Amino acid sequence: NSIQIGGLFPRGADQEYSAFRVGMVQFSTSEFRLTPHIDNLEVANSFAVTN
Amino acid sequence: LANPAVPWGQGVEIERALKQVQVEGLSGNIKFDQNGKRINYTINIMELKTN
Ligand SMILES: *[C@@H]1O[C@H](CO)[C@@H](O)[C@H](O)[C@H]1NC(C)=O
Repeated sequence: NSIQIGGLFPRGADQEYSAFRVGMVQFSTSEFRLTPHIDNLEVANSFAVTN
Repeated sequence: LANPAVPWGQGVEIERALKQVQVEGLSGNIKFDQNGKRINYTINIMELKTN
């Protein structure tokens, strides 16, 4: 029961990814577990976002 | 979309080629700056009258 979820964190976002991980720790359950793939990019860049 | 994206060299040359253009056309004098915006244009200021 693996759930793949993508994620996009703007370069320079630290506390956000921290709270993301903390959330991953707190809301984890025996039923299913989220399997995040984190990608840092230039959030203002449309090409980067599309890619 | 192939990552990392690689641009061709020729592109810059074609860009400079386009930006260096100065021609006469329906929009009046056509010339561009380094960034590609219009320069030295003429916008006719018009008013609607009875006739
Ligand atoms: C062409 O544009 C440049 C940029 O402002 C300006 O300095 C120059 O006077 C313009 N030429 C004419 C004929 O308007």
